[PDB]
Amino acid sequence: QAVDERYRLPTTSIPIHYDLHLRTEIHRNERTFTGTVGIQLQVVQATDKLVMHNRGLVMSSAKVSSLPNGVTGAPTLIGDVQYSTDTTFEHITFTSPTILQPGTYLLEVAFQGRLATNDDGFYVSSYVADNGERRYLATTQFESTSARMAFPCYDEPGLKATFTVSITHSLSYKAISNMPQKTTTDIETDMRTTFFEKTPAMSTYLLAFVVSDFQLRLSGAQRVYVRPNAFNEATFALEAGVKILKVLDDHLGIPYDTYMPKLDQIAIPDFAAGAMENWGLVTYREQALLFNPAVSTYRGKTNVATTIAHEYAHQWFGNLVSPEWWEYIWLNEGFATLYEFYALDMAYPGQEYWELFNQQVIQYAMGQDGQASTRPMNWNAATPGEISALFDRVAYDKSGSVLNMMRHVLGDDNWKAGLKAYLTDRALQGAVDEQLYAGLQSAIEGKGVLPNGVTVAQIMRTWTNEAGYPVLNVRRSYDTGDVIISQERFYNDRKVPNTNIWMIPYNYVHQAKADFNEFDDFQWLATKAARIETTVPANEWIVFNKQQVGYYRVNYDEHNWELITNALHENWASIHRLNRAQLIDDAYWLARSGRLDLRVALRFMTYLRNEREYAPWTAANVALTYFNNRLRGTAEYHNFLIFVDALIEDIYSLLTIDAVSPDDTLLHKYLVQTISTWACSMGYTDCLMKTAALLKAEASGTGPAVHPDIASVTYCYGMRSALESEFQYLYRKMMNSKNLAERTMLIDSLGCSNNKEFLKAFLTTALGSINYRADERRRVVQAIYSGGRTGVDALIEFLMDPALVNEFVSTLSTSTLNSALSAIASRTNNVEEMNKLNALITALGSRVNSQTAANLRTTAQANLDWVNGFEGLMLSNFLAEA
Amino acid sequence: QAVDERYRLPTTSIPIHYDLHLRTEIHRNERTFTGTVGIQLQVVQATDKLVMHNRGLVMSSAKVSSLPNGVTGAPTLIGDVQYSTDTTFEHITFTSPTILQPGTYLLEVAFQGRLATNDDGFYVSSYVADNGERRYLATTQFESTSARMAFPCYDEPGLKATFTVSITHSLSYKAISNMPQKTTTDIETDMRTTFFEKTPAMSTYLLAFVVSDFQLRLSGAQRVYVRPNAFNEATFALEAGVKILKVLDDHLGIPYDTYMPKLDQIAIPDFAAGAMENWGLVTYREQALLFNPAVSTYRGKTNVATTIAHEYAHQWFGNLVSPEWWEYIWLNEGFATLYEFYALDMAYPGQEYWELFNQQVIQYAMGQDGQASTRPMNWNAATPGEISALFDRVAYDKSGSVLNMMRHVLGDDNWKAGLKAYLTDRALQGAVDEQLYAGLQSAIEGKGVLPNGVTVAQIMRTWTNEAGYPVLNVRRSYDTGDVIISQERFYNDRKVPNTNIWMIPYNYVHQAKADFNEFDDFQWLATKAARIETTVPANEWIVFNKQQVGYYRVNYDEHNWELITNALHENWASIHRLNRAQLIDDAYWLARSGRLDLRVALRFMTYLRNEREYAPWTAANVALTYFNNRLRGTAEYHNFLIFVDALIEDIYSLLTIDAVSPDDTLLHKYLVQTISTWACSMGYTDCLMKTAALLKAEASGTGPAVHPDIASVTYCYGMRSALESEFQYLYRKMMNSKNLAERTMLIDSLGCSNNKEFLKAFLTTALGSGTGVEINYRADERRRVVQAIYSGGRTGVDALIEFLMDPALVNEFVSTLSTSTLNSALSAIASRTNNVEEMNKLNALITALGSRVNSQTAANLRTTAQANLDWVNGFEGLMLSNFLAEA
Amino acid sequence: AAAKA
Ligand SMILES: [Cu+2]
Ligand SMILES: [Zn+2]
Ligand SMILES: [Zn+2]
Repeated sequence: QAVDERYRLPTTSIPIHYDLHLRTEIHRNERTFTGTVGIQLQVVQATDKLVMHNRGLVMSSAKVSSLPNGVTGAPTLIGDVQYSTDTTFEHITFTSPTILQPGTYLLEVAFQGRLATNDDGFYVSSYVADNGERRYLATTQFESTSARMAFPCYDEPGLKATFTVSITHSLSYKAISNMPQKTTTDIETDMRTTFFEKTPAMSTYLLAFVVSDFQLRLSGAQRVYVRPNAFNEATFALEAGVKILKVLDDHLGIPYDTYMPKLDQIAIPDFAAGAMENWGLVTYREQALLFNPAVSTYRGKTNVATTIAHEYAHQWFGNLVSPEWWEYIWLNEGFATLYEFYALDMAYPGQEYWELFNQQVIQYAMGQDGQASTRPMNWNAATPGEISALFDRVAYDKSGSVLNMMRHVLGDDNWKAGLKAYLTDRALQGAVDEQLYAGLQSAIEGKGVLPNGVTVAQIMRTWTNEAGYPVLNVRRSYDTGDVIISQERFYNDRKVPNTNIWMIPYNYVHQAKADFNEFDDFQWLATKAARIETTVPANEWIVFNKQQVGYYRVNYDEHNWELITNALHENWASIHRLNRAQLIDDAYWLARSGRLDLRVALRFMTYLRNEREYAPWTAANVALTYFNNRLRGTAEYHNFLIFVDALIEDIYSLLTIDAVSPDDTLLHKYLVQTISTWACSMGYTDCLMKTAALLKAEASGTGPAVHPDIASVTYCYGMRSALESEFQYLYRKMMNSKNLAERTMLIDSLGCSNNKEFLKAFLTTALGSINYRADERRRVVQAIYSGGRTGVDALIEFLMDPALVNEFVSTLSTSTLNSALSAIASRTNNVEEMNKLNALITALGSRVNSQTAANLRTTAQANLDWVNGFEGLMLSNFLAEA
Repeated sequence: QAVDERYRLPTTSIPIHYDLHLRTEIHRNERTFTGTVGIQLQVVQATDKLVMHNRGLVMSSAKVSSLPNGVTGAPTLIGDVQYSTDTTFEHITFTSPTILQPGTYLLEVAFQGRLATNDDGFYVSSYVADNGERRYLATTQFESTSARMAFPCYDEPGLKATFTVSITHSLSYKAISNMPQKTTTDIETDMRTTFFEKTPAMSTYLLAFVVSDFQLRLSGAQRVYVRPNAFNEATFALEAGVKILKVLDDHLGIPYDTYMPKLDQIAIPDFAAGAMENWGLVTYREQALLFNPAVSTYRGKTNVATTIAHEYAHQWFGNLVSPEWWEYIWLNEGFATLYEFYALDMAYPGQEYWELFNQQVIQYAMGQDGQASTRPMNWNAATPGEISALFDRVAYDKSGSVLNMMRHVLGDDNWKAGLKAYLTDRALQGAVDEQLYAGLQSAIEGKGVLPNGVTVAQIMRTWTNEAGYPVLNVRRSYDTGDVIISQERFYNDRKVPNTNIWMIPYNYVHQAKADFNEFDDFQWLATKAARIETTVPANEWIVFNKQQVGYYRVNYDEHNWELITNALHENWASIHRLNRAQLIDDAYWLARSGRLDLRVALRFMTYLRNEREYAPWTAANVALTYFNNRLRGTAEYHNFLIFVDALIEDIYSLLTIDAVSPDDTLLHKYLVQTISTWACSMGYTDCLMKTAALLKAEASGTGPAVHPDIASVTYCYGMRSALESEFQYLYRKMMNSKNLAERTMLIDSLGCSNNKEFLKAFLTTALGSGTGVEINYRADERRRVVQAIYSGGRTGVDALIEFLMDPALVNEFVSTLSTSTLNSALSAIASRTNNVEEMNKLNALITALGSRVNSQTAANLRTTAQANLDWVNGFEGLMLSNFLAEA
Repeated sequence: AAAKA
């Protein structure tokens, strides 16, 4: 029972080829644009009217002709046509004097638009040159449904067509697009038309072009475009692109050049998403592509590397094979998320990029997918808002986690084969759910890799058509040598019976034979529950999900939880580190949902004293963060600090001062960042003094710049009780950087001062007009409240003053005000803070309506209440160590 | 005996040319602005001091020079000058060390101001972009006396001068002005100066410039500027401007491009009037220029079209030829009002736009002009308030009606020729009323179109220098059969003899020969009364004013009123529909003034059962509305509903459910709106259920959006007993619209709920702001919500009273809207109390409000309320209700 | 696309 709509185009007519010409004088900051399009189309059901899409465009003329011999051959003028647009369905209808009969026709429309300023259609972007002058560029973003903002078209992904694009623009600017340049022609006194080669069959949402004065770096058939003053930061992207494209060529067994003679990447200063996979011309926001080793962090580099991998994966999964309709958008975004980490790991083996997948995708997916509002992977949509809303954690991380599950179940070679079958089959066409299963099946037909009578499709449908994921319960009738397992839907929040039955692949491992590295032994639960007969002593632990490859949580009897717990106390590395990470996150969420005694889960985490690897500590960091945030303003908070001190103080035998030795790995860097972060949060004076000194050493001249891989921590803590000269130094550094990611990190870092007078002055700089972008001014507010309770207070004190909320609201919106109020609410934990909040609401007067005020109080009250709820009592209790 | 003043500038000096430069950084929301002006002027009477205007400006320096060889020759520094300004007369005086002798001089002032926020001088406006950011722009409105707020000048319309304007602003913004761009020049790191070509001779009130990040669309020598996210709503305006400008060029025989190489139109988000005719750069409030066929009504489209036609008319009547002084402001606003409809009809022939003139202008003008307070067209003024106050129904609709009268009396070709003579004569200069009469006369000199003794001026002076208008009485001698006619001034209120004698053009038409379409037979009454000898049988009716072209009402003896009445019962279309409309409105007002037996007028209206056209029903609507409002809360009300139910139910054989077929005319649309609006007001369950379903169909998904041309009705009534989902739907739809006219219509529509809890919550939204990314009302819109609620019906008044009983609620109410808004709503409530039971509610409120209300205002409310309660037992009110003894 | 972190 999913009702949708009549927002779908009439099915009477169908595109064949678009011949698009656009003119823009964006070099002059002229923001109108003009266009003509010649659309070759097929009529299937005889009609008087051709219906396609338009948002915002104003037609000036239109006419039709027939093509009596196909697409080559001459047209014969039928007549001028009538145009009208429905603003709600965004259907434009061209109406002929005659009724057209099933054949090939040529529609020709002249039209005029304007460049968006919300980063969505054909829009404007800009940057500031080294001499202070602002320079404009026109660029595109169509995915979802915005190709209709640049030219009238059949804007649905299943209606693939060829595209021949030409653009008129300033002689002094360059145009690029999906396809290579076919030819320049200078015109008038000032201008030029750039012509592009015809595309293959593709969807409108992937069409793209850019008109700018940018520069390129290159290597063979691949370039990277950047604003001229970012040229030195484009080297990494070009390396990564070459390596990643090749890995994918080989692995999938279809080279990219099978269909395209070049692949460009471009960094666009104003960009809504992280990046967009337009065939042959992939757009990025700057933070997703630029890297500068003097100031960019290992995290930043990882973001560039994964994003490139993500969008290159789309050249096959999305571009070559596109979704028939958005219901199957996971066919794109699931594979892109998986290969975001997998292709990258194949492209830089030994940098342990693939480890990042378990915490950044699997566990991340389970968090959102444990909510009652989560959707099934297959889920339809009709309106533009409904379509955007599909681009969520289910389309991305969930899909990517289940695909990773399938990949392991099928085996590497079968997997590759399956995909090559799929891609080959649906090449230059649309795909749905079942066509993928067909492909994967073919590569294992007769090979007896699945139990007899079971399809690839039988399995995937249980995961694809059902919201959420299961928890697999494992109960042992111990001293008696059996195990019972059973499955129910997992919620973060509640236990609610569910009729659907996931076909779940499982395996398991016991204490004497502790091998987690093979995947030959996959078993299936295809019913609600089952008895597993077995060999294992009541003294040995068992653990079910090998390296958390299966997309499900696992719960055990308190017995087996305690066996496990003991085993990791005596020898902390006795279980695979990903499985330790599974146990940590599983225990955490099982306790929160009330499927497991909190006391048990907390007992299980004491083992971390001895822990030394990246995955488990990353998992732990999420549980600890939650507890930290709920205890913070409360009396019991001291005992939490003590408890966590106990957990880390050992592993705090790393180097955080100068951490960076050339030999320490990616994973090490993450680990160092997580542990030092905690130590500094807790006020380890060693941590606070070293960071403080480093910053002082760089701001003073005494010493070198702080290495980027340690800057996040060092600049934030280190600023805690720093003096005016170090605050100003860091502030001037940010204002002089032309690097967005740097700027953001420094804005956050300034936010960590404990000095309320610094914070308020800092906030004042974000108001009025220094060179913040809008997003950065908002960022300053966020830095201040995210710094700690002292910034929150600084912010509240600021907003109490009515003249100050006046300035605040005139330069940021009221939405930024309501946003900050929510943030403050999320961080009030005690009576004294609740007073401060209520005082602010009241002081703000007519800016806060009753509804919102009620909401703020509600989220704040939930925090105060939390301290004496069952959780919270259970926890304050447990923190009665002695 | 009209006493005025010394607010007029000294007459010693006179402007020649202004050289104006202004700088604004409004792109940054900086609201200060700086300027320099170089004023070439002539001294006529030797003086030590040059007096001109200033409101709000602060001078920083000033000096004078002489120009011995004129305006081309070189200046020779005389000295720095002293400045002082009188706040009351708004005169700034520059005093020279030397006494200047009759010649040409150059005054040079530097000064600084600040942008207004009441939409009046050089002021600030703003909009929200497609990315949620708020964008500012600087813009102008000078008419009346506000040019003095942007630069020191001789701010009187008779002191025409040339203007050369330049503006410094952000490289990322554009400046436009009266004249075309002469050249850009980039400066500093981020700013630019835009230079404009020199204007012709023109008045200061017509100068204009706008600094914004707007966009243009174009067609030939014309553009329309809009905020970037309104780009597609600008289409109609650009079409209409091209067509209308050409009609006027041909019709007046002086092309616009005789004086100006381009004409821009711009839609300004914050704008006090509807529009302003600045030569070459016409400003509009968005509702007067934007049109979007998906949501805009046919009314909305008509407002745009008439407004463009109105303001383009001014390019000749106001700009090329300007009033010598505001006493003759009708020289502008009369012609603009006439051509508001006439040029538009010529531009879109067959859309029956000209029909709208009789009800929207003529009858509308007579309503106000029948009051004892009305002014003569020629009427002088001195203070800024007195000048604004002249921009009233006499300057606009009355003048426009008499000009229409003259036009028909002179004939098209003579009229055209006359106007061309006028415009040509006074081109680039000031005009007074006599110069117009000269022009019109010349085009008919010797042509014997007027009787022997008589000038164009002789006639027009009777209409121009006298308050009000006449009623022409026609008393019949049925047998002989002769007719006597006579004229007296018409009042709405009273019958009082008057000594002045209008020179009145008349004609007439009788039942056998029923032709109302020619205007060759014009006759004149130039005395108080006259005997008309004639041929017409005592059985045939006569009717005097052909298509109500003459600006006068007409009364008949009761027998003729009864002949007429009978004739329209047998064949409702036997008389020209404009004349039916005349009779309806005349009968109505004659009865109200006690010049005619109410019983007769009511008897005459019964013919409406069979009526089927736009004009008469629009007329009827006014009479019916009045009776409806007086009877509403009263016992006799039932009998009124019956009586009207009789009048419509026939014509309620239209489609209101889905009314809109592509072949329905403009006039049909107005008609459908007027009829269906009555049926729904009365509770026709067919009407109430159909509108309700439509609104449901759209708010559900079940069905289409309601077509705009019936949204007004459908969204209001269909909301009557609608549920929370339809109310919330329409409410969210209003919140998300960025279209001001749409928003207003939806605010009114939500107002029509009968659910008092909805209404109060609704009102609550207008107080304080809204939730999250959510959007709020403009100030004008908040006020609009209050008005929607009380205008919705007695239930919304009751909801509003209950709201204001709560003291904490009047507190919020008053902090975000004025106390002035409170009193205003109180008066509105008082106007709508017609019951003891309502009087009780009112008195309870007054008392509940306590110290918010003083004695005077509490007395007043009771007074107006009491005036209602009393009406029921006046002679009118007893005469009526009585007449409501149907059968 | 790739979303924003
Ligand atoms: Cu300012
Ligand atoms: Zn006007
Ligand atoms: Zn993607």
